[PDB]
Amino acid sequence: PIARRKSLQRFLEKRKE
Amino acid sequence: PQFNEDTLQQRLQALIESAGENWTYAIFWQISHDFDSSTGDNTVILGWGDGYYKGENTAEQEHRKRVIRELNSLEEVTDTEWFFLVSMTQSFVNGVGLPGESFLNSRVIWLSGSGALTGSGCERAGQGQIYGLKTMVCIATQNGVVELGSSEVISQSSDLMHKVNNLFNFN
Repeated sequence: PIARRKSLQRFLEKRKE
Repeated sequence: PQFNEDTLQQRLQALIESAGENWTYAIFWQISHDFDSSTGDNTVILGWGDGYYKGENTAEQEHRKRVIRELNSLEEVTDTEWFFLVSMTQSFVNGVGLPGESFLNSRVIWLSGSGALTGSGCERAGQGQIYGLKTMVCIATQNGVVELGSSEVISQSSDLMHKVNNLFNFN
């Protein structure tokens, strides 16, 4: 699910900070 | 002055970074269509469009941490992080649930305070409140439904409605 994929990606990456 | 999908994340971020109030996240619920062979109807469905999470027992924490790592593949995980996360797989038939009711009647549904969320008879409002939200907002746009949540009690401000109006599409 691409829309979920991108959000998930952005969420986890920002989570790292 | 006619926004498209390519700026959607930017506009969601602008919405709660420029906000005067302490919003925990914003979600955009995008419309899609689900054709049903059984009736022939092309029912509007609100599904995850994009989202922006701002933020602020051990078994549960193990499970959540485990889920995070699995998702990375394909330290505490807070209630509101989890709610944001879990929200990504939800969807709504037009007219049903907080986003679907918002979209069907082109409504602003502003739920401020725990009792407003638990008294709404709305399932997603109830879930939000369980994960510590105290305000939930849905605002219908031309392309779907903008949702805001916060762990604080936030009154509807004209500043916020103003920003919303400058960052999404309206008929």
